[PDB]
Formats: sequence, C-alpha cells, structure tokens
Amino acid sequence: FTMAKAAAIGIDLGTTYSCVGVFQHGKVEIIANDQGNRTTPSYVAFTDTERLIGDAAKNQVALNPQNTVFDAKRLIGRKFGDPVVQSDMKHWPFQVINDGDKPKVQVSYKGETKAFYPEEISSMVLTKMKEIAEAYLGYPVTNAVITVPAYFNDSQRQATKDAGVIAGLNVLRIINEPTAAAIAYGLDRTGKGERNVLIFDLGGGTFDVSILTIDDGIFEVKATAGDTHLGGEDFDNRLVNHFVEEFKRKHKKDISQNKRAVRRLRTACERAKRTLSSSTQASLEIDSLFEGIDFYTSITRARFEELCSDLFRSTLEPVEKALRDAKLDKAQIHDLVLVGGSTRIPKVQKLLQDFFNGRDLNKSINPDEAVAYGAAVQAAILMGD
Amino acid sequence: KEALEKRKLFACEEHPSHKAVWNVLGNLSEIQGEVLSFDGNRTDKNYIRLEELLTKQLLALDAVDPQGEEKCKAARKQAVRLAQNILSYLDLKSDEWEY
Repeated sequence: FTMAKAAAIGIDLGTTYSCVGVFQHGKVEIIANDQGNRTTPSYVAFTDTERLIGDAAKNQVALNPQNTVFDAKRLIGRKFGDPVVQSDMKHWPFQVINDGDKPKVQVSYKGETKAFYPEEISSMVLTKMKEIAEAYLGYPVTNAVITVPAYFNDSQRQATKDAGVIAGLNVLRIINEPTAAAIAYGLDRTGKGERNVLIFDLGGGTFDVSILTIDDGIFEVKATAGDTHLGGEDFDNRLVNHFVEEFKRKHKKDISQNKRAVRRLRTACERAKRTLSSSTQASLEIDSLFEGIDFYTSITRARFEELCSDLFRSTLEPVEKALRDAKLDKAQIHDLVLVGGSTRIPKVQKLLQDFFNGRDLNKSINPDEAVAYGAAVQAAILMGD
Repeated sequence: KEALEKRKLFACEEHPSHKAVWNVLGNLSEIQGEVLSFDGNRTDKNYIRLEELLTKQLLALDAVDPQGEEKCKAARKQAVRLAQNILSYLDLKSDEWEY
C-alpha cells in the first residue's frame, strides 16, 4: 500500500473509552475499530470460553457483570489503601481485592479464577488500540504517546507507561490530556507568547477543568479541579426521572420497577438529549411502553435545562476553584477549549462563554477525539514529524 | 382476488422504515426459534441472553422514524408488540412461583 509508513500512534486511554489516531501523509486520522467505531470502550470481559475487549466486552456486559471489567483507570497506579479505591470499591459488580497493597480485579476466566493488576487490564485495552491501528495501517505499530489526566502522579503515570510496555508499545512519552487537547488546537503554535489556557473536559461521568500556561513550548499546569462523578449520565437520569414521573401523572402507574421499560425510556432520553443539542425541542415516542400503553410525549430544550439547572450550574464551580488556585482572574484566560462529549450541550457552552465575557470557544474538533488528535500530533513530532 | 397488503406487521413499504422493520422481523424470527425451544428458569444463561437480545430489537424498533406514514407507524408498533409477545412467551415458560 504505502512506502511512507506512519512512525507512531497517539492514544487517549480513557476511563470509559479509548481513542487512537495517527499522523500520516501530512494529516492526522482517528482510526475506527472492527465495528467501525472511532472510539473503543475501555472494557475487558472474561468469559469461560475467551476474553473480550472493547465493544464486544461492552455488549455482553449484562450477561456477565461479574467478570466484565472496566474503570481500571480509577485504580491504575493507586495503593489498595488509597481512599478512592475504597469509595469506588463495591460500586463495581466485579471484585477488587488486595495484594501487598496492590489492588487487583478478581474475575472468573475460563472455569477457574484469575486476578490482574490495573495496568494489566489497561495493557489489554491498549493492545486492542495497538491492533486497531495496525489493522488499518497495514503494518506493525510500536511507537506511541499515551495521555493521562493532568492530576495523575508519578506512580499513576509510570503504571500507565508500564501498561503500554506490557502491550508491546515503545512509549515515546506520557503527556497530559489537556496538553494533548491544547496541541490539537495548535494553541502552542501562536506567536503571541505566553498564553493561559483553560480546558473544560466534561464527559459521561467525569468532569475535569485544567488551566495550563503555554510559553515557548512549555505547558505548565497551573491548576486542576473537577467533579469526579459528574457527566452526561446525570443529565440522562433527570430526563429519565422526569418522564417516569410524568407517566405516573397521566397513567397513575409507576414503571420504575420495569427494567425493560426504563431501558427503553432511558435510551429514548439519551437520543432526546442529543437532539436537544441542535433543536429546541425533542419528541419522545415509545410504542407500548408499559402494559400495552403507548408513550407519545415531548420536551423543550428550556424544560430540559430546568431539570438540570443545578447540575449545569455546578459546571462553573470547578472553573472558579481553578482560577482561584492558579491566582488568575477570569480576564487573564486567553484560550478556552472544550473536550468531552457532554460539552455538546448548548447550555454548557453558553454558561462557559458568558462566564468569560463572550470569549470564543475552541470546540470544532470532535470533543471525544480531541485528546487523541493531540497525542497523535505529539507522537509525530517526537519521531521527526 | 385481493391484492391489498393490509397486514399491520408487513404493511410498511416506504423507504427508511420498511427496511429497519423488515430486518427486526427476521431478527425476531431467528430469536423466537431459540425461545420456542428454550428450557430453564430466569437464571439460566439462555434466558438472560435471549431477553436482552430481544430487548436489542425493541431498541432498534424505537429508533425507527415512520415520517408519519400510517402503514409504517403501525408496522413498527405491531413489530414492537410481536417482540413483547415473544418476551411474554419466554417469561411464561421460565416464571416460577414466589412462595
């Protein structure tokens, strides 16, 4: 095929999903997996007949919640005695045991029992991304740049690197997700000198705000803040709760106990939410939702914004905690960058914009892929471009 | 005699809805074969996979937009009710008394 092979890939090893991109023929491409998806769930499932990673793992989750691992990023690099490990502890259907103070996920793989450290499960995820890229490029890939949250510590960063080495990757560098995002938008290639950049990363269940000062190739973190458990899922619930309650008022019946009915309503909401990010109104219609009763209703973007007024509101607190920590005043922020799928919600953008007196938002790059884009560019730079 | 396809289930003929609906029907047909020959309770492997799997079709049907045409609007609902009918069969053959 080609005679000018790509020298390295950039990987966004995400909590819930991972993304991989490669710079080639002067451009960066985000690579789709076997199912044609630009992102791969960071899931590893251990059946009795095999081991699944990515979409396959996600899909069968319901069938094997006990041995379908995920969220290993929340554990990677942390000590079993780590507080957060404890909070997130039983919140997972899979087991998380101790071993010399090193956590491990206990699952039943092929009859017997197995236990792996977090970096091992992440190496699996990374192997999938490594193969996804090789599948598309038509040759082996070993060089890569992997991203980690800016608040990650040396131990967390080293474990992430260990995770890549175990996967056959020659890790050129471990960089911050916000640094990767800033790189994607070229915020470092301006001539204006020193720039204060704020990255607003709002995903499905994680919220991170970062303020970096970029100057002469240096990306110095000035502050990091966020909400560990705040994301798109929360906006979905409100919609779900809203409609469930509405169903009651009109049919005096509660469907919350019908797991199939809620699943359909939740999926119909997730879709309504997405529609509300481009239209001021969304129609929710599910045939024979409960006891043969049809459900044909609707909702306005405004009504939706009301149901989550407080949550959206909270979106700005981390923004202010961060400015405070960096000893900066909102007026000193030069660039704003949006990453994270939930930043597609209009109200989320307006709130951030209005907060910065109408400053433009860097958001045209797919918020789910921005970090991957930036890592890929960084990988290419490190190899000679 | 009478060449007027009026069966609510197979009446949809437009372009988008017609295909997604016809696909689910084949899906439900395959699945029903497994259900019809299922043996076990609600904890059995097969019950859980057949259920969610039957639930994936319900979700597919929900993503269909009939664009208003009566025949597809009804074909979708008929298909939904068909899937729920197969679900009801799985539940009846696996349901066990409480006390």
